[PDB]
Amino acid sequence: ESWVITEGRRLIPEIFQWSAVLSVCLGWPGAVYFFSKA
Amino acid sequence: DVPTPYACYFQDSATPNQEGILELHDNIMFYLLVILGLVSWMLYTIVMTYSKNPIAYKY
Amino acid sequence: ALSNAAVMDLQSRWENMPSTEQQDIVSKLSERQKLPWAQLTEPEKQAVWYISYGEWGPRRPVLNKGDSSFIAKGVAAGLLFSVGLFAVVRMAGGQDAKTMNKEWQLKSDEYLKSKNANPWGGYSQVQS
Amino acid sequence: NKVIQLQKIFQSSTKPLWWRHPRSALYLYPFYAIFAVAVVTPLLYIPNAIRGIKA
Amino acid sequence: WLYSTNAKDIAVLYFMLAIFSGMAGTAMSLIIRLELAAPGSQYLHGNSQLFNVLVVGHAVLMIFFLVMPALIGGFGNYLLPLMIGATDTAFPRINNIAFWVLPMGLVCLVTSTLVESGAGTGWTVYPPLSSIQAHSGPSVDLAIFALHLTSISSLLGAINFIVTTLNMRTNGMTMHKLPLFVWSIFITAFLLLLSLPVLSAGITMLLLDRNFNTSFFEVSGGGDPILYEHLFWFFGHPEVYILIIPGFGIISHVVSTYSKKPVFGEISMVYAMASIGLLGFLVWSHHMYIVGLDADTRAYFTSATMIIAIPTGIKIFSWLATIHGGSIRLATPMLYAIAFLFLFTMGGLTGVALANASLDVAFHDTYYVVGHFHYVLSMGAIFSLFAGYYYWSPQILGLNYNEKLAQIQFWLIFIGANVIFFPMHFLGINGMPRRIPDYPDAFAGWNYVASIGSFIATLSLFLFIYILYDQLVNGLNNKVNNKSVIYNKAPDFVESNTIFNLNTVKSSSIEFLLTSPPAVHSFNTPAVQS
Amino acid sequence: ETFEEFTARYEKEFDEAYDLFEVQRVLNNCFSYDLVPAPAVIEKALRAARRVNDLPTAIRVFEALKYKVENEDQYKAYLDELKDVRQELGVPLKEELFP
Amino acid sequence: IAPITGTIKRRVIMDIVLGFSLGGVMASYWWWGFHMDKINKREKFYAELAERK
Amino acid sequence: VHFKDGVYENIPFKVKGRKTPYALSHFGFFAIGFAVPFVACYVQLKKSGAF
Ligand code: HEA
Ligand code: HEA
Ligand SMILES: CCCCCCCCCCC(=O)OC[C@H](COP(=O)(O)OC[C@H](O)COP(=O)(O)OC[C@@H](COC(=O)CC)OC(=O)CCC)OC(=O)CCCCCCCC
Ligand SMILES: [Cu+2]
Repeated sequence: ESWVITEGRRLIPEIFQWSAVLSVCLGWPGAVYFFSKA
Repeated sequence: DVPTPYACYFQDSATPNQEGILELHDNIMFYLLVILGLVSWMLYTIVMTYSKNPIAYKY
Repeated sequence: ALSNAAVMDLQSRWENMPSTEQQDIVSKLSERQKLPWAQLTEPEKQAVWYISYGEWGPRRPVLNKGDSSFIAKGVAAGLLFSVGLFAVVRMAGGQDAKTMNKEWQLKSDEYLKSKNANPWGGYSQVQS
Repeated sequence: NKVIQLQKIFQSSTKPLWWRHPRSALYLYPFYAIFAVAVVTPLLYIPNAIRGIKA
Repeated sequence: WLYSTNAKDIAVLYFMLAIFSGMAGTAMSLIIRLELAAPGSQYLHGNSQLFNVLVVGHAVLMIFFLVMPALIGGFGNYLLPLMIGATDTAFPRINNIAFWVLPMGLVCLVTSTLVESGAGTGWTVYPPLSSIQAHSGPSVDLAIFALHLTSISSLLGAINFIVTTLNMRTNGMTMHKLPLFVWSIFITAFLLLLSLPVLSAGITMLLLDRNFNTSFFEVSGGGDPILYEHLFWFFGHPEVYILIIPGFGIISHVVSTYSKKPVFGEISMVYAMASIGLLGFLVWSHHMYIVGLDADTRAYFTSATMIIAIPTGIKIFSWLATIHGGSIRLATPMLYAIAFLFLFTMGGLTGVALANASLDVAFHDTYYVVGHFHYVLSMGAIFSLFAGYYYWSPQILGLNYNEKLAQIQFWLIFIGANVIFFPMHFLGINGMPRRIPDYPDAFAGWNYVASIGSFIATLSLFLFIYILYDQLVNGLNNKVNNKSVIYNKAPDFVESNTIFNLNTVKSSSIEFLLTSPPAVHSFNTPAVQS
Repeated sequence: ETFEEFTARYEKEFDEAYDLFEVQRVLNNCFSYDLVPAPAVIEKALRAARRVNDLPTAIRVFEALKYKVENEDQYKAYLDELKDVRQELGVPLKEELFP
Repeated sequence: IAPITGTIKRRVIMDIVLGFSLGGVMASYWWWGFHMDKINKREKFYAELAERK
Repeated sequence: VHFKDGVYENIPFKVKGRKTPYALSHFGFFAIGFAVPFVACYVQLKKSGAF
């Protein structure tokens, strides 16, 4: 009854935030190509 | 062939010897994203969730 | 007992208190702890927790409260002074290649279109 | 033969250990003469070696 | 003082030179990356010489004059006397020639550029490129001697560490209970001993083939240049496993200090740390897969250099186990040691992709290699050198380093050098070759992305000079105000503040129990352990 | 090793505490394990604080108990269980003090 | 009263296998939405070279 | 350094009590180390025709 809803709420905005790190730490060349194709 | 400006992948395969490399560069990097997917996750669950843990499990 | 005007607001007053008085109050408080508890008054009870387990000296945070923004204002003002210093060394730069100015790049495409260089994928070769 | 004799001289000498031999005064001033030349003349030919002037 | 034989004051001369050779080793990489900003020779006018001179002028200052004298000389001559329990090193008089030949290893290298030719041979100084018919002047003559002076300093600088650890310990310090920084260098000292005499024959034979025309390597005479490709690289792969094992010692101390917890599997971490050193010997031609080896010889190495990723996985997953339960105190050595655990391991995944003989044949000498070995040199051996300086700077100098200003030096190194070395994997997967002053026009894309970042990292290094100025001038006025962090271990949850100042440093090593700075005789009595 | 050998070992070491130091260094490793301590041993973690005449190391018990309870439902049933020996000694909690 | 045990053990198994499940949703897209997308084009163009008879 | 384990006396610098300010002798050690490739880019270009 404890680890079925308290272990969830710690982890739902975590993976919502963790993917935002890799889209800036690794996905940042997907912006400099997008901004200036010239 | 010709390199492309702002490219990130192989040049176009015109040889089965070259075509074998592209199915081995992707066979390797499929097993490199599980390891990078683990380390990038197992380092965010520690810096975020365990920097607010004042009682260190030192045993 | 201990007076009200010595332990009133021992949060903003523990630092910038003189040091001889600062351990005089912990001498009076350590004699009031040799009593049955729940007889200490609440400005004398919540101000012995601030001495033992407060936030001063030890248990001071690694960053101050107005210090996490000073970190992120040295990062975001280090990228600006990087790129702003990049333009000075480029404007003091040599003359570039003749094969980049969008028209050499254009006629080097139907040269590749007539040879089918990259069939699947892009052979645009256009980046003025 | 001189091992106990030098041990009186070396122990409690109040000198640098490379000045603590009795036969050491002549060992240094010719040695400091070949040291004062072997570290400048390989380096003084370096401006001679920048302009192509060789031998 | 100049020729004092105290091991403490030698290691402060080591560190005084590894920044001077650092600010020369990265000013050359500034001009190297300034020339790769646009197609056509911009700042160098039309000279493709002085670009294979600056590349060898930069790549040997970084390897042999920055990361070698700091992680072995600048720390090993300061910590291995101190943590084990010695008063100084076991051979303290040759401890001074191991430093004072390094400025003489600089005059043998800066004058190797100022002479009329310029050694345009690259870091891997190959025999027919550096032969006397190709390179005529005395330029490459001095570039193969400055590599010899460092080969001989760091050789007797590791005989100084096998007969320090094996006999000069304390009473209860048995052979199974040592700090991991000592087991880093003592394992490293069994690789510095058994790879540098291999190198010293592989350079002197090239000297004999240049002014004594003996034809060890000359083609007219049957001397292979391919003997060099297995004899230099027999030194070469242990050499790059020497820039990382003391890097594996500092991280094992920092990540288990700023987490209030002992390290996970300490006995497991010392057996998987010589197995890197031992098995690193048996893999030395994975650099030379394309040079025409046999179809079973390359079949052995494509299975044998993947087994180096077996003990390195133990030494990383245990660093992801020694901070799981414990607290995390995010100061500056903890920031470097936690970004070392992400950028070195991404320089490991590119390792096992290059490790195959079936895949190096589309990656050799490209920029995909330079993307790989800079995630494990400027991100695995600078991320453990910045995490070793900041971890022992106020303990050793006595002055604190303005902690609020060392956090912005971390992020400008993190994201201001990831912007350089991440797009290198894209220029190399297309096939841009190395050491070239100009390139085809399709490689002007990321080479301007990687050129904007070399001003970011070398603006942080200009800031790091100011941290070194704030630490020496008013570095005493830092721990009396709220500028820095004083206690690197905050007390526990139920540890009262007035009892903390009695039992302050709860270290696991002697290095913090000493005074700040330590004494000129910090050990005048035989200490005891357990 | 087990839950009961955990209880019998640390409820024994609280008796020969004799000092403020050997309460806080033993209250620390009675909370720095994988498991959660029973209320039998934490009753001797308040009697140890009464033997040494120090109140904020008895207010820091119930704050270390609050973070390491892993459920608020398993805390209020755990708080009301200790209210028999928390009203004798007059130990407040940190939220009631409002410091 | 409840002998509660295993707060870290329930935060390693929940912690490991949700990274393997996070190491798949970045990798199975990379081998299908990129690698099989790249083999779709090369299977198409080489089938437009065998059409010429 | 043989003795006097003070605070500034394990470093061969002269930080305090210097006649001249220390930023002259501290940046002047690290900018001089920065300006050594910019004289290798000088006497090797002027020798080889460029400027
Ligand atoms: C120790 C190893 C090391 C380090 C740290 C670096 C650091 C850097 N290197 Fe270099 N490099 C090599 C070793 C290294 N390099 C080698 C072996 C080659 C190949 C040569 C050959 O084979 O042809 C090479 C080649 C090479 C090339 C040419 C690629 C090719 O032709 O192969 C380029 C160009 O982009 C480059 C750039 C850089 C840059 C921008 C950095 C930046 O990281 C530097 C700026 C970042 C800093 C600010 C941190 C370092 C500064 C310090 C002073 C250290 C701090 C330590 C103390 C002060 C405590 N390097
Ligand atoms: C300085 C540090 C350093 C380190 C540590 C390494 C480590 C490794 N290197 Fe690298 N390497 C260099 C520096 C370094 N290298 C340099 C300077 C060059 C040559 C450049 C030049 O010639 O100029 C080079 C060249 C080089 C080549 C030659 C390419 C070419 O020139 O053609 C190859 C290929 O085999 C290679 C591979 C590896 C491998 C497999 C490792 C492995 O040890 C790394 C393994 C690590 C891990 C894999 C990550 C952690 C482990 C896991 C999380 C668990 C296990 C992993 C999985 C199951 C996938 N290296
Ligand atoms: C070869 C060797 C060359 C070396 C050259 C390297 C130059 C790097 C210099 C870095 C430096 O000196 O900064 C430290 C200095 C003192 O800080 P402290 O740690 O004592 O704490 C201060 C307090 O805690 C918060 O300071 P506060 O918040 O009150 O001030 C605001 C401050 C923050 O903004 C910035 O940092 C970027 C502008 O803004 C200003 O002051 C603007 C004034 C014009 O902070 C400052 O005041 C910096 C002012 C700007 C200096 C020029 C910046 C150029 C990029
Ligand atoms: Cu290697």
